[PDB]
Amino acid sequence: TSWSDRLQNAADMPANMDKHALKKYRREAYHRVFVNRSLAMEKIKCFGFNMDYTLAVYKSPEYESLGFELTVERLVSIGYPQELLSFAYDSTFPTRGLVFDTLYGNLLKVDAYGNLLVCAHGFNFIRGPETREQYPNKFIQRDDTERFYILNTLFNLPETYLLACLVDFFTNCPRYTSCETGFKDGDLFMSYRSMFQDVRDAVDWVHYKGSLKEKTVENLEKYVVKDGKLPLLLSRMKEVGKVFLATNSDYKYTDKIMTYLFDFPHGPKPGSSHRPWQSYFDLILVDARKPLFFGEGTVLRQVDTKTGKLKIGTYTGPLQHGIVYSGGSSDTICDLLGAKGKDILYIGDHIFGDILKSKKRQGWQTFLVIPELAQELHVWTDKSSLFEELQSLDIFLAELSSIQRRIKKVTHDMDMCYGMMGSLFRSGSRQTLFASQVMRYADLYAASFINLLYYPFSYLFRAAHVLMPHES
Amino acid sequence: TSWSDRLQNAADMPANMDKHALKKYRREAYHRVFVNRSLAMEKIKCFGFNMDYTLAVYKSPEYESLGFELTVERLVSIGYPQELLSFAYDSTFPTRGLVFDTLYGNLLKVDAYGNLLVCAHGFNFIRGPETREQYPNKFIQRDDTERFYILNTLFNLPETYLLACLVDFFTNCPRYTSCETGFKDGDLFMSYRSMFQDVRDAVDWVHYKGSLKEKTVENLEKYVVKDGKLPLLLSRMKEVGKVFLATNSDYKYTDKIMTYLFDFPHGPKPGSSHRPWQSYFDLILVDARKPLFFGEGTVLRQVDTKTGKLKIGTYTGPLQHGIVYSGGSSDTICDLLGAKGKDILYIGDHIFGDILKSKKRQGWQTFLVIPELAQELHVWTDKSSLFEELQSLDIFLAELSSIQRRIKKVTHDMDMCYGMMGSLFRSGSRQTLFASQVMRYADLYAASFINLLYYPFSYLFRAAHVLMPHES
Amino acid sequence: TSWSDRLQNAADMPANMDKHALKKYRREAYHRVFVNRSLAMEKIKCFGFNMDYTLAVYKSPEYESLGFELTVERLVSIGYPQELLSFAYDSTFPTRGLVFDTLYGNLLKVDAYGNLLVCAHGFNFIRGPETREQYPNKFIQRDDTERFYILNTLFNLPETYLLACLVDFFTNCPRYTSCETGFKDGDLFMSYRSMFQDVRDAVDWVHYKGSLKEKTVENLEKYVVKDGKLPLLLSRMKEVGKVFLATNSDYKYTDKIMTYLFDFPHGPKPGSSHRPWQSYFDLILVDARKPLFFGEGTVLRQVDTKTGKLKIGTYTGPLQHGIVYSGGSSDTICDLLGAKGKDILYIGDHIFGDILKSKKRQGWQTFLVIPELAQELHVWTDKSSLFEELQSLDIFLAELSSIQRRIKKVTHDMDMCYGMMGSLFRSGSRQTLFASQVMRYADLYAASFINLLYYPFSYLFRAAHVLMPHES
Amino acid sequence: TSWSDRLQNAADMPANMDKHALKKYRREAYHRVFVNRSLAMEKIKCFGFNMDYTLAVYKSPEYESLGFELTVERLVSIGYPQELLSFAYDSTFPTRGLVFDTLYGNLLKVDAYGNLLVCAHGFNFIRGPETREQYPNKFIQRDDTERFYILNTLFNLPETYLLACLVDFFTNCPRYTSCETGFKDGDLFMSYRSMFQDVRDAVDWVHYKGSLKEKTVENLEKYVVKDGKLPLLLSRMKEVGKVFLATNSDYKYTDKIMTYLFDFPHGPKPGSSHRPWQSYFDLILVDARKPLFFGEGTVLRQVDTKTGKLKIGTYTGPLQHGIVYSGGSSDTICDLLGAKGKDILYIGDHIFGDILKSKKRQGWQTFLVIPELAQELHVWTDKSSLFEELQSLDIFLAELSSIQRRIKKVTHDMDMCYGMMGSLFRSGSRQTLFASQVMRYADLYAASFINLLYYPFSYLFRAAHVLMPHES
Ligand SMILES: Nc1ncnc2c1ncn2[C@H]1C[C@H](O)[C@@H](COP(=O)(O)OP(=O)(O)OP(=O)(O)O)O1
Ligand SMILES: Nc1ncnc2c1ncn2[C@H]1C[C@H](O)[C@@H](COP(=O)(O)OP(=O)(O)OP(=O)(O)O)O1
Ligand SMILES: Nc1ncnc2c1ncn2[C@H]1C[C@H](O)[C@@H](COP(=O)(O)OP(=O)(O)OP(=O)(O)O)O1
Ligand SMILES: Nc1ncnc2c1ncn2[C@H]1C[C@H](O)[C@@H](COP(=O)(O)OP(=O)(O)OP(=O)(O)O)O1
Ligand SMILES: [Mg+2]
Ligand SMILES: [Mg+2]
Ligand SMILES: [Mg+2]
Ligand SMILES: [Mg+2]
Repeated sequence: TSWSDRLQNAADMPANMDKHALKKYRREAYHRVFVNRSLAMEKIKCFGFNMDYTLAVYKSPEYESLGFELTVERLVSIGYPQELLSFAYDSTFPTRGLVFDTLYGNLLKVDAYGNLLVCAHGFNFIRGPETREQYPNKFIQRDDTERFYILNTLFNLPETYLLACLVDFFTNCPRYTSCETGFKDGDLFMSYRSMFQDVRDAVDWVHYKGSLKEKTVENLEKYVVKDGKLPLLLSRMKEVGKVFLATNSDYKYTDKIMTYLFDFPHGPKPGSSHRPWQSYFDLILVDARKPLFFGEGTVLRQVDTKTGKLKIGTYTGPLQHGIVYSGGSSDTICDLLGAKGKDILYIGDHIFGDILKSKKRQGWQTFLVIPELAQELHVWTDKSSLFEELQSLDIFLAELSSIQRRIKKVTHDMDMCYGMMGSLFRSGSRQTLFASQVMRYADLYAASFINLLYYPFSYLFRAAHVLMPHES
Repeated sequence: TSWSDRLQNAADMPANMDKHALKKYRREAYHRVFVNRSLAMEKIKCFGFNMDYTLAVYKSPEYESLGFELTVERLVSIGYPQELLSFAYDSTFPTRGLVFDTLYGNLLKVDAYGNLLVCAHGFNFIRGPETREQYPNKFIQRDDTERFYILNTLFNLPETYLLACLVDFFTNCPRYTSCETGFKDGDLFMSYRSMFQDVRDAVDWVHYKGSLKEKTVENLEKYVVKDGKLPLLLSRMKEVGKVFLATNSDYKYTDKIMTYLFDFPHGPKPGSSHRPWQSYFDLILVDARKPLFFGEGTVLRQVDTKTGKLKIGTYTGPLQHGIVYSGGSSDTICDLLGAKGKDILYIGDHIFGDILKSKKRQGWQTFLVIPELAQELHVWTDKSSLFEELQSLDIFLAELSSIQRRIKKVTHDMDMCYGMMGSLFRSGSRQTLFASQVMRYADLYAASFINLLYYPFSYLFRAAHVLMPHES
Repeated sequence: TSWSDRLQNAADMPANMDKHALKKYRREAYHRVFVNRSLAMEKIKCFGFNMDYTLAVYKSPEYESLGFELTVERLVSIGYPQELLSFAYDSTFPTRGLVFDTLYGNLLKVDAYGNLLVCAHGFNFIRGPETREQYPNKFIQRDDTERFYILNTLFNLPETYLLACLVDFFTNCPRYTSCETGFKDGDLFMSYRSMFQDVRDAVDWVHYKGSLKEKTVENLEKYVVKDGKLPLLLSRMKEVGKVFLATNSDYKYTDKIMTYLFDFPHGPKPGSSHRPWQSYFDLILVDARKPLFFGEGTVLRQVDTKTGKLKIGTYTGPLQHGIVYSGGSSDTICDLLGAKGKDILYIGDHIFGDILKSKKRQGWQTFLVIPELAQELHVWTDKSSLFEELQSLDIFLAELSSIQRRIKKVTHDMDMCYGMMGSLFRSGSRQTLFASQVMRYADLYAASFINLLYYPFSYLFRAAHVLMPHES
Repeated sequence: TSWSDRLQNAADMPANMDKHALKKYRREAYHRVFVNRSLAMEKIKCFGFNMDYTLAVYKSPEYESLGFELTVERLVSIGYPQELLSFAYDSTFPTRGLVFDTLYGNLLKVDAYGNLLVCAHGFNFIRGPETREQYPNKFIQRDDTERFYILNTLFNLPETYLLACLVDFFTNCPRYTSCETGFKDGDLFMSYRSMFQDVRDAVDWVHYKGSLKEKTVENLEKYVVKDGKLPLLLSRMKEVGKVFLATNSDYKYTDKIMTYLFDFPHGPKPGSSHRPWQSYFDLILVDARKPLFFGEGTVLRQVDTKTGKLKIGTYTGPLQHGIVYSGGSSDTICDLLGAKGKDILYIGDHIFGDILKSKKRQGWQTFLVIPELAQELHVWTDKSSLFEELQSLDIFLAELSSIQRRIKKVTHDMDMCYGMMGSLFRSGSRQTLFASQVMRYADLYAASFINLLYYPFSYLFRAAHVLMPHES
């Protein structure tokens, strides 16, 4: 059972909009919206979306596996060894939000301070004492962006696994000699940095020049979660405010995917006339180039929706019915919709490019979709005895080293329930960078934005006020 | 009763080192060390200090008043109007950590997200509706460092007040015409940005070229808190680890101030031989240039301690007894003391330059001194009925607008107990940027670092583990 | 008769290597090497080449016309209007080295100081008085690289003409309104800057992603000058020094073009065995990325010459027989050939990327190929009575305004003999930027590098010493 | 006889303004204006000046010696060794325009291409073969501004000599060990780069914080050339155009120096009323900050001429009688005087900051003052047999190595007639960087701007037109 199996199972159920049923449903963690800061929904005047991994949630592990295969094939076609063709995607290895250290070729799971929680070199998980040669303070400067790359999105899952596959391969293939910063093959030296760059380039290439989009659109039922409740929720949002789309994808791809998401023999409700996906938006903007979108952005262009090409010139006109925009900036949305930032709830899956940036640069209110939560919540509840034991052990230890061996063991067994790289949100009792960023920048979060359907228009989402230690 | 009166009253008391007395003393909030993240003191191998406003806590409001007067005098001497000489420092106006908006000439108190909590134009406190012309989303991009200046340190208190004095003066003096971004005096236009720069330049000048240091050292009892417990605590630290000083000040000034701080007719304890201040440090580093110190730093130099001048050349030698360093980097400390970052507890008063930077760049453990806490804690406890009422009102309102007028009123009355700009840490129920940064980057904090004297060597400082909303 | 007709006519003649015949031949300006600074050929130890427009001189106007057509087709395919398909390349319009002003949409011919010599808006040549609204000092800041683009190479001839075609089109098409900085088409505004960028992007696209290379290689006799004397001269160079190729082109294309250039039923001389083109080089380097090549360059890679793909990794080995390099830096050449800069004669056609940069950054000796000289020399000699009249008029005027109308007229008639944009090297008595840069950075220059064949190994190229006015 | 002795001897002579006398006088090279590009004086509408070393020509070697002494004293006061006090300025060592190589501690005299003409390490002049270890291609990348510093102005003569003194001292003092990039003194390493920076800082300090200005103004007759013909020429300029001053110096110093320059018991002519120096200018601008002045510049300020302080605010008014400006940009001059660049003749002594920048950035016409020419012209004429022999030897050698030993010897004997670093303009037959820059950027040049007095208002300065080798 993947997290997308969980999402599609809930997608298959029609909405029971009876008030009491809705209240009952949203008690379950799976259908809940979680609250980091209080938010009065009555004050939201605009609902903003992105498409990829928010409206269009790609099925797992099929879509990751497709991306992986195509990226591998691209590396082989540019000269990587034939053995890469024996690799096969393994969904049990990667967790999202890991950091690739391009100097030493390690995948690192870190906390908000850059402290090391896990370190894997290829598939070798390096124990604490042995990480000290390379990380003498068990720490990285995680904003040293020339050295460290943060794998934030679900699109980064294939490369997360591939990086580990490649380090493992070169390490164990006697044609190469392993060095601290890369591999020697006679008079050729491949640094981990250059290897990483090749992987990144190949992933970009697969998406923008290769066959990934074409292979996705030829089998949308295999690759994309589909939910009759989507048009219902968007139609309801439009009854109380404005609705917009700001996507990094292009118009041709957006139109294919969105047409699929709205392809039912009805509109918002069974029995209602089907309506084109575009009719659900007051403003549609493609090629957004987030995160630059939230600063200077790019020139505002108009899409010719017949051809899918941009009209020539910068668009200087007003918001009009049927127009589709390309590029621009977050100021375009505000200006054209007559909104200030706090009037907007932006619904994103990219912790950096959607959530952190809209919050910090523009003061937008935020909703983070975290698809893996659909399955992490099941693990959390099913294995809760392990976390609770860990908690008791931490308490007992603090109440002034056999206990320390036990803490490592329980931490490991708990973490393995999630995958080889553990929970998205923690390793044992230590929170991840990703968890910290979710708490700090996402006002609301959930396994799916669909969970807003279970709360009324006027709902006041509440979080407890925070007190400093000296105020308690 | 200023916060420095509180600190000096506690300074005047000799240490009662009986175990039970120490435990009893540190129960009181005034003598407590507060904990944001757990910290095992047994693991600290080095104790690091800065001097200004940490070891040498300048008395208030005398020292602020001196800085203010000298800065005013410098502005007049470069051509500002004679009316400035009628200004007098008012300690009830400024709170630390405000942001000066150089575009519109406002002092702003903001939360961690850049939301406006207070906005004052000169001495006019601008109500919420009226801030909307200049701040349509009641928000600033607080990292837009070309526009906004964050007044982080106690050295910034005089300029905080002076900026407000100047805006008030020019606004109400009929020689000038008030414009959105500055003042017109015939064919001269003074922007708030250029005014701010003149103030900043004059404060720097007073410190580095003018008479502030000379006037301070000629009356140290008036200007600097002095505590017989200082040598005691430093001597105890040196029994269990290494002790270092990294100060932005120069050696001549450092030697004058430190000699004063250690000028008692005894050493660590009454009855013990007096020892020179330098004997309390394994490493002494001046001209540190924090925050650059925590990145590339500057060339390591050696001070000639006879002359107070730098020896010519970069110092390439080892740590030796009696040597004093100048410049260098945080790596100098680690290398020469044989320490890794987590072995170090750095004791600072500069939330940005000492605490945030050492934590984020180097993974040092941190202790933030907050001198104002010595008096804010008294207000917090004495006026607790007001905060508690505010809390109940927030609860009652949330449990689904006469109440909203009451929330504004109680928020205002509470805030005024601290000063015209409120508590360092909050406005009503909203936490400040400074509070957020204290919680995020300072592992420990207190009104004085002296409060470490009341905890044993082995102490385990404990903070509760943090859970995400979906983990609760 | 195009300049390439002249070059191919001389190419068709076999070499008569008799000493007296060679001396006689090199007296004619067409077969001469011209000298800006003295150069002792005996001191040259390495001869360096580029390929495009040096070894491989594309035929004119056929190749320009092909580039033009394909660029037009690309613009139409991305949404430019269908009328562009009626454009046809006109070799009589563009001269090389013009500056496009992206603010006002003008092609400018300037001197070394940025003084305006010609200004054309579309096909409207703007008289002096009328240029003053846009250029009040008849001057541009020609290093303001964000505004001005210098069209240095023969590859830039199609876009030179196309830019003028586009400004003319939009100006005269009543669908658009002409503004100072671009064109309005309803709610779309196309700046001259964005138009320019589209043209530049389309030219790049045609070369790197489109069909230009494929169409060139399918008819090499139509598109590329071929000369049996090439292998002869390169073989002679190799008898007295080392020979290298540093080309911005890729290996696959290089191999196709070079194989064509050496495809004769003989090697260096008639009667000799044919040898592969690679055998004529001690070092072959592709993907050079000049001008970056002459600074930091890029990582040194090795080409797999079977596949045409790069081997994975940086190449750390020595110079070996049969190896082909990719990327690297000018230091690669020096290190691997055991050369210092003054030992190298680099033979280039790019005044900036080959000549100025190798001279200024590395102190290489330089030879500039200027293919248009093959026809400009004919005009210069045939119309010499016009220049001589201009000279006499300048003299007579200086010897203290009917004469000034005559100077404009004669200047215009002279310039028109070269084309609508005049000589590469001057407008009337004023030298162009290009001329100045040739004199300043090219030690030697000629219509073809083949002209070195007519000078012996030991030749001392001589230029007169320069004296300052006060030294004369 | 120094160059300033020559200038003051000519200064002492009253002007004979008879037409025939003026024509006769300007035939002599000493009183001539030299012409790099033709310039019609009738077209000049504004005459612009700088003060230091143009209007105010400091006497030599007295002023250099003063600067040297004060700089030495400053270095000793910050910790340099006492032996520096034994140094004494030697005017026979430095020539202007040398390059200090901060890596290897050499003074270099280079041509326009960065080729080495002379290399001195301290006072050791390094022969050609021995320069090859450090400069393998006898070349530097002279725009590598982090490594190389170009000593352009007469203010740089003291530091030119001091740098050589210091390298010599440390090299020969057995307390220090000489290394490739600096000197070791036990555990202190002084790089040539840090030494250079100390010298540069000390020269700045002497000028802006120390006693140089005060010592100059207390003995102006010792330190500043004074000429009754100055007011005459400026008065004549004002009869036919506008006159402005743009100086990097401050108003207080400018007023002292200018008052001295105009302190005669007459105005322009004997018998005429004395007039204040300010009356000779339509526009007076101080604190110009050239070269930044010719780009963005700084905020335009107004000087209070009573106090010498800046009025507070940016000056937004028109040009008015008696106003004095500070900061601004070259656009300030043009706007306020109603001039375009080619209407302006700017008279400067700084080849980079006055001449190159005004020409290249703004298209101003230029006049370079070169005070040393007043004595170099005497050497040039007196030792002309040596240059002529060198010329004949170059000719004879070229007409196909005993001759090469003779060329080195004659080159050396010629160069020594100018000083140990040779002529400003050449070493033997090779022109210097400075010479090249004079020819390229200075339209006119002379030993003094006073030489304009000897040419009528309408004069047409003529230079021969330049032809390319293929045009001859
Ligand atoms: N999730 C992320 N992915 C990629 N880059 C990130 C991410 N979070 C932060 N950064 C980058 C942007 C900045 O260059 C740098 C500063 O990060 P840091 O200050 O440590 O984190 P933060 O949570 O305070 O966010 P911010 O970066 O916006 O300040 O790190
Ligand atoms: N207290 C402060 N004083 C001055 N500048 C600050 C302060 N805090 C942050 N900055 C600056 C440094 C960066 O340019 C920018 C980024 O800040 P921001 O990311 O919002 O805060 P933060 O608490 O995440 O710290 P950081 O700046 O280190 O990421 O703001
Ligand atoms: N032919 C050219 N093509 C493109 N850019 C040029 C060319 N010549 C010079 N530049 C650019 C590089 C620099 O940014 C800037 C400085 O030019 P400038 O100093 O005026 O010319 P130059 O002949 O002295 O060469 P250089 O640029 O190398 O100094 O202009
Ligand atoms: N006389 C000088 N003094 C200081 N810097 C100089 C001087 N001449 C040139 N430069 C600097 C400015 C640029 O960074 C760099 C480029 O110089 P270069 O192109 O070789 O000389 P140039 O005579 O063509 O002038 P420019 O620098 O303006 O292009 O060198
Ligand atoms: Mg997305
Ligand atoms: Mg401090
Ligand atoms: Mg080429
Ligand atoms: Mg000057």
